[PDB]
Amino acid sequence: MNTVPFTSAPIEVTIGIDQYSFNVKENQPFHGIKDIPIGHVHVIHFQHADNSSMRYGYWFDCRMGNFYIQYDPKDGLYKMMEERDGAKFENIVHNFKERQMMVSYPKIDEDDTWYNLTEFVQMDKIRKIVRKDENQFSYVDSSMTTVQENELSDPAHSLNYTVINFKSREAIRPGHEMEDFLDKSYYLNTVMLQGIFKNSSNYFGELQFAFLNAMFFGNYGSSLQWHAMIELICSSATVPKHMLDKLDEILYYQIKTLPEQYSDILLNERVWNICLYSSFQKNSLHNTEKIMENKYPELL
Amino acid sequence: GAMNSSNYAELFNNDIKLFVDDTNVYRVTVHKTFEGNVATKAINGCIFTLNPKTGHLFLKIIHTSVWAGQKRLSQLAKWKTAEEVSALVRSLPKEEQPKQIIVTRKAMLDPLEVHMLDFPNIAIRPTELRLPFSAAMSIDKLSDVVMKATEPQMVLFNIYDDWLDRISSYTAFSRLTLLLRALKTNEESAKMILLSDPTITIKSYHLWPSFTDEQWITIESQMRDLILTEYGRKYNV
Ligand SMILES: CCNS(=O)(=O)c1ccccc1OC
Ligand SMILES: CCNS(=O)(=O)c1ccccc1OC
Repeated sequence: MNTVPFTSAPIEVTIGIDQYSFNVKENQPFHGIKDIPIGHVHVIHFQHADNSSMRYGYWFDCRMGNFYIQYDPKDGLYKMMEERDGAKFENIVHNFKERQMMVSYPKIDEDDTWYNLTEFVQMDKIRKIVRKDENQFSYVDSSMTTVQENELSDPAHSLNYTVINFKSREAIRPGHEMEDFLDKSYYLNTVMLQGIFKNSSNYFGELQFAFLNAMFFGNYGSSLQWHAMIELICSSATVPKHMLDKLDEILYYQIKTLPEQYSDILLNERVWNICLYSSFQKNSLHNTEKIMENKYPELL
Repeated sequence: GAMNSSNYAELFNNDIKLFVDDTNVYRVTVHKTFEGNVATKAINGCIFTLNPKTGHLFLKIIHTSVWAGQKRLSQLAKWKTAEEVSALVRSLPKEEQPKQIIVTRKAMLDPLEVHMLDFPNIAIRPTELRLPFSAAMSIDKLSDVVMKATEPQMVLFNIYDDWLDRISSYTAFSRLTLLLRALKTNEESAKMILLSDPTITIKSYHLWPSFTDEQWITIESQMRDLILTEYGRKYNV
């Protein structure tokens, strides 16, 4: 079990760690989060009590180093840092645990939610979407725009998701205009799966990462990317049966976890009614259709 | 953006543009079968592709053989239209290619946009006007030639005859739309108006009679009356 210590908590802030969150008062004796499960990526995220504008946070994998949080009063935010001195770090953590000034990652044992939301998400792929190679962890916030959003302005700070565009030469073979536009299987299976992603795990990993950035930071370009990757599968007549079964499980847990009060902004009516009721896969997403109908019947 | 009442004179500027109507591409008669079920029999159709400034009518005849063995024909018809429009543009030299294509029905937007991906500098636009181009098959010579075709074929007419020698393109387009609106509301009366006086003939290469300026004013007036009426005879006013 790993730990992310905090130097201090100088400003009042809501801290999240994966799907959990807690309120820390200004100058409360908070020194971090312990008992973090190893084997999964994680996200630690922040909303200041003064300026709920800008949710921001850090994706990290405790197997890639020792990481801590330290508030920077010049840039005005909680920053993740790596500690290279291994003995210095174990020493800091042990002292903080002894004084019991760390909260515990509060995972219930029956609960597989975080695994089910991050099953295909890898740090190495996060780091190619979020390019900042001097760090082992990745910063994301509400305002970051996507590479495709920037084609339609600071490149260093972009989300480099895979560009999907249904009315593009990449998507449409010459001479198959109608066929490829109404049945996107060749764009899904040959262009994206075989060509760009290599396998469905990498595709699912980017889909899951896009959802999580949409949910935790309200990142609009990430929500666009999540729906695009859903729609590309739903609009394909020919999808490996294993991908369809896994997609149903993936979306089930995303819909289960979404806050009921954010569904108005985070869910796109058109994509969902197409996936569930018009598309080739209208009969293939049983778990997702049942949870959507019982939790968001208004949307449909 | 969309073409409408406010940006109407843009049609007659010097940027080349084509109006594409697909209404008459897929045409059927509906009949009973021996068993008492209903079936369709397709008949020849046409794409109506018009330069509103010069009057060029590129009439691509759609022969019923293109539907043989195909499913979902109303949807195919939109993609076939877009295929044929893209082919016409690709044939045209770069300086003669249109900068805009305005489709008369919104369902043509995505089929045309996909077929024109090679032409990113050609704007595809809808319109908010309820233009009467469906009535082009009420033009005797058009109805007759599309029905005589035994194979796919590209037929050419000037839908303004020689009008541009005497009037502007704005005025010619307005005259065309009035004639077509009339033919669409009451084809019988409209055609009676146009051919009542035997002394006014149609030249071999023209669609409409050789009216003098003064006779056109009378004609245009009669077509207005027709349309107001049929609106009464329909709305009881
Ligand atoms: C080519 C027969 N003359 S026309 O005026 O009817 C015409 C129709 C279509 C395209 C160009 C045209 O003229 C240059
Ligand atoms: C005066 C020619 N006009 S035409 O284009 O309609 C035509 C062409 C060739 C032969 C006969 C014709 O018409 C009767």
